[PDB]
This record gives sequence, C-alpha cells and structure tokens, in this order.
Amino acid sequence: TTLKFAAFEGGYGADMYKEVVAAYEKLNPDVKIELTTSKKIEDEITPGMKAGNYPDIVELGQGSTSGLTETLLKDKAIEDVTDVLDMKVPGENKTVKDKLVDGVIGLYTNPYGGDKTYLMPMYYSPSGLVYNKTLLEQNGWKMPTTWDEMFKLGDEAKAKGISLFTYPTAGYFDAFFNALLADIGGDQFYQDVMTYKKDVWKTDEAKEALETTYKLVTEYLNPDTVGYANAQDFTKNQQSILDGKSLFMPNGTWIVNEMKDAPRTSGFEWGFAPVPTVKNGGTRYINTTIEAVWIPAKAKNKEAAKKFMAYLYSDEAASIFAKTGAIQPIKGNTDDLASDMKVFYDAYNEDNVKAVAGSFSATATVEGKNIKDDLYNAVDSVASGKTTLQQWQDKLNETSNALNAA
Ligand SMILES: CC(=O)N[C@@H]1[C@@H](O[C@@H]2O[C@H](CO)[C@H](O)[C@H](O)[C@H]2O[C@@H]2O[C@@H](C)[C@@H](O)[C@@H](O)[C@@H]2O)[C@H](O)[C@@H](CO)O[C@@H]1O
Repeated sequence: TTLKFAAFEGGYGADMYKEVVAAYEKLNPDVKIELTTSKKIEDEITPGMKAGNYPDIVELGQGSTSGLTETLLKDKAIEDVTDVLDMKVPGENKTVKDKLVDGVIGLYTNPYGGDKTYLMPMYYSPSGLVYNKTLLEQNGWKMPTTWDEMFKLGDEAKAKGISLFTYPTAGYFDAFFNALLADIGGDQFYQDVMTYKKDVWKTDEAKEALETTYKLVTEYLNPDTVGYANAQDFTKNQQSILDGKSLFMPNGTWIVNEMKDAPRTSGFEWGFAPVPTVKNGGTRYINTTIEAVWIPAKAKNKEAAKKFMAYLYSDEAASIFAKTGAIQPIKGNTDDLASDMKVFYDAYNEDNVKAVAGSFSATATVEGKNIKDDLYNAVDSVASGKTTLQQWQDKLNETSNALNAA
C-alpha cells in the first residue's frame, strides 16, 4: 500500500514529518508513504485535486491564507474520521481517544458541530503574547493582566522608542480573538460568536473586543507591521521582538524553533503570557492552538491513511515531533518538558488562567462572504486606516447574520 501524505511546513519544521514517516515505515513494512511537505501545500495539492489525484491524508489546519481546509469542509469533501478515535494506535494497544488530552475534541475538530469528527487534532501549543522577558524586567515593567495596564505600558514604552505591539500575520488573531472574546463575554458568548448567533456582533461584549483591538492596532502598533504581515515577511515582525523594537506579539510555541537561527538582544529570554482581559479579577484564557490532520473524501486509501493517522498519537511519533517543540495532544506529553518550552506551558499554572479553543462553525457558507476575512484579515485594513471601527462591526454583523440565515 502506497499512501500520499501532504503536510504543511510551519515553524516546527518539516524534518519531523520525514522522521515520523520513516518511523512508521519501519514499524509497518507493508506501507510506503510519499511525503510532500511545503510552506505552500495548498498550491501543491490543489491542481492534483481538481485533476482527480487526491492525497490520502493531509496535515493542514484551519487558518491558512488559501483556506483550503475550510473550503473542502464547505464542499463536504473531508472524510468522517470519527472512527479514528476508536482505532488501535499502531505500535501500542491503546485507542486514540484513550490517549487524547481533555479539551481538544470540540468545534475545531467537529466543524459542523455534532458528534462527528472531521479534523483530528495536531500539536498542542499554547498561544497568547510572546515577548522578551529580560527587556520587560530591565525597564521595571510587569506583565499586564488588563488592557488598561497594557496601554499604560504602551505609553511608557512609547516614550522609550518601543512600539507596544506587532503581529506576524493578521491570521494570528484567531488565537488572540479566541482569548479576548472569551475574556470579555465568557464561554457561552464565545460559542455564540463561533456559531453566528444573530446580532452577536452588536452586543456590548463583541463591541468591546473590537474597540480594544482597534485601539491596539491603530495607536500602539509597530509601524512596519502591516507591510510585513504576509507569508513571506511575517518573521520580520517577529524579529522586532528579538530586537527590542516591539514588546508583544500574539504567537505560539513554534516561535522558538522558527527563530532558532536569529540574532537577538543580549540576555534575551523568551517570555509568554495570556492575552490581558478587560476587568480586574477576570479569567484570562490561553488558546490551545492545534492544527489538523484529515483525509479527503476522494482519497483512494482511506483505511491505510486512518491507520497511519492513528500512529501520529503514538509515543514514538510524539517523541519525534517534540524535538522542535511540537507537542502532540496526548496525555503526559507535557511531563518532562524541554526547558525552552517551560515558560510557555507554565502560564497554565497562573491563578485564574484557563484554556480556550475552537474555530468558526462550518455548518453554513455564503458566496462572496468570509467571516475569517472580516474578523482576522480586516485587522490589516483597520491598522492601515482603511476601515473604521463602525465599519468593522457592521461588516462582521452583516456576514455573521448572513451565515446565520443559511
Ligand atoms: C505565516 C505562517 O505560515 N505561519 C505558520 C503558522 O500559521 C499561522 O498560525 C497562526 C496561529 O495563530 C494563525 O492560524 C495564522 O493564521 C497562521 O498563518 C496562516 O498560515 C499559513 C498557511 C499562511 O498562509 C499564512 O499567510 C496564514 O496567515 C503555524 O501555526 C506555525 C506552526 O506550524 O508555523 C508557521 O509559523
């Protein structure tokens, strides 16, 4: 059996997929895997798909620029892999679900919101705000827990010639908004946004999420941010953190390996912290950032791909992924963490800090509309002065209500 496997090359690198594929072929001598890894995995497989040649299994989460996963989800072109949760992990005698940590099978994995899983969870990386711990301590600053403190810090930093905030690409606001929305309104309000409850963007809580972000990207943003907020130059904005020209950026644990070969200010130490909330004593949420592994409905070897998918939750697979910081969402995989990951996961141990996860529902779609463009990509426009706060809200409410109608 020959499996065609396409995987996204992100901050964790592609060598881990080469080694994992090699390790599966050593365990399972009857399976050969043709692995394709690429930073542009959409452009690789989409021509073959529209020509009839589909890969058997794809590693690509929600949130890409092309939105390939969401598109195939809209065309009902992604195989139901709920039975993968019950499969025996190759090399072991445990089921996939026996090994999964809590709070990783949800709206992201069940984009139609039922009991059917279509995107199996990949990785397990906390997202929040990444900064230089040493730079903050050198200036006598403490990590803000509220946005009032965050903007007062922005003023203090601005007086020293340091921008408060930057971001790699606008897409990185999926984790940011997941935290900020849940911080302000709570869990039910969060699910309501993700599932397009009518007029949810007209609520005071959704307006406050937009006002806070509007103030951030229009008054406390590194001036070079939007010009570099693309797939080719996103690391430039990330470098401004290592250079000390920007304090904070929304990011996840892949940043450590992704910026492994980069210069940085003397004494640089990674800092990690939840996005601040708006109210004293409010819960702060860290985003469980996962990507997805999935099988197209047109795949020709679904059964062999499912068995290989189960192997991605094995101890062997987890130890290979872990070398670059990619922590598979299996139990105990945060025990015995590498030192460079401790600052990130230790944020879960802070008082009144919990987890948030999920993405937008795929149960409805409207031609010409894209809620992820209206919420995430619209930051670039808002930061550029092309979109007012009222225009931002009106667009989100219109798109969300339209999606509600379907
Ligand atoms: C620029 C890039 O590819 N970065 C990836 C990173 O993808 C981003 O992950 C964050 C998580 O908050 C957001 O989902 C963001 O939208 C992602 O960026 C998109 O992904 C790719 C496909 C690209 O088209 C971008 O233009 C999009 O903005 C990965 O999470 C990370 C780990 O694999 O590696 C890279 O850094």
